Amino acid sequence: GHMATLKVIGVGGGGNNAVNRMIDHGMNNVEFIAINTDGQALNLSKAESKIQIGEKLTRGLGAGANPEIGKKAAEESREQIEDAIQGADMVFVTSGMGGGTGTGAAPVVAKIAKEMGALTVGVVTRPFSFEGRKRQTQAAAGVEAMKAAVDTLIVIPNDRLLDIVDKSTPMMEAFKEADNVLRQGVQGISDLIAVSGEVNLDFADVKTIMSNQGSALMGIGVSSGENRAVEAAKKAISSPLLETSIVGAQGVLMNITGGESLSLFEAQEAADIVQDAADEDVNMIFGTVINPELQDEIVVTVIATGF
Ligand SMILES: Nc1nc2c(ncn2[C@@H]2O[C@H](COP(=O)(O)OP(=O)(O)O)[C@@H](O)[C@H]2O)c(=O)[nH]1
Ligand SMILES: NC(=O)c1c(F)ccc(OCc2cccc(Cl)c2)c1F
Ligand SMILES: [K+]
Repeated sequence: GHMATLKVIGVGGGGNNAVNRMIDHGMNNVEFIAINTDGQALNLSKAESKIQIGEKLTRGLGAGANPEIGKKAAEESREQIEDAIQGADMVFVTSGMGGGTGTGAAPVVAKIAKEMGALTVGVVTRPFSFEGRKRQTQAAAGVEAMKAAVDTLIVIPNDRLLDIVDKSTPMMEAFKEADNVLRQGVQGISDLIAVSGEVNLDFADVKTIMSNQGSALMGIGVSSGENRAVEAAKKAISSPLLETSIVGAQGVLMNITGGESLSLFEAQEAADIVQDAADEDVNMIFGTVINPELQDEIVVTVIATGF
């Protein structure tokens, strides 16, 4: 009876916004931690655990867009960060790259989590092009530092949100689409840990696919009716919001959930959709859950890594 301990850690403004909106949803058995220099924003966090970093350095303000201040702030507070991560088996570090606190502190937070043996996944945004080339260059250095500090990294270029809005779509509605990348990845692992599958996968399979593996994709597809299996598999690997596509994937963890009508043939169809993109020598871990509460709906979930 192994019950993996998951923690989601927001770092900086954007990261903690995403955590707050996640908490507004129904997320149980995940621990949320909020880390910021900005005391004003931190006080409005909904997370159980709040860590104000760098208070001596910033006097309670943010980092003023200076990543070196974010980095020093996280180092000043290393012990408080260690204490908050204690017990974690898996840590999601979420942050908006390009500012001061996220860019600088998020790699330190991820390094501490990995030092403590936790499976460490980064979920970060790149700035909009309209924020300017300098912010983009600063964010790019953050991404590289995250790569060197995490097991696996998911990068969401904010420019991709401009591909899914019309001219009137509210900004907050667009942000919720980016939030969903994190929410569905965390919820997917939670489901995998809690549910016993007819072909059962568990946290050790997640570790094999995600430990020290670079870029990652975490997707989910839901469909019904004819060709449901193919359509759900296509949805799970085709997010318009990710920087890393599934082409060339060297590891894949894949699960299909459906009712008692789930057929062997459609399991093959869904797996073939994913294989046709991945490397021919991909390490594929395939699972299946039969949820008789379901009727015609089928859910395909995919973790892809190794490029
Ligand atoms: N998608 C999304 N991006 C955000 C959000 N908040 C900030 N960003 C992006 O994150 C970058 C860093 O901003 P922020 O996190 O506030 O800076 P920091 O607190 O100094 O780390 C910005 O340049 C934006 O590109 C948010 O709520 N959603
Ligand atoms: N076969 C299982 O034990 C199982 C289960 F009983 C529930 C969920 C599972 O996978 C969820 C998942 C997979 C890939 C990506 C993501 Cl995000 C989520 C499973 F593999
Ligand atoms: K399971």
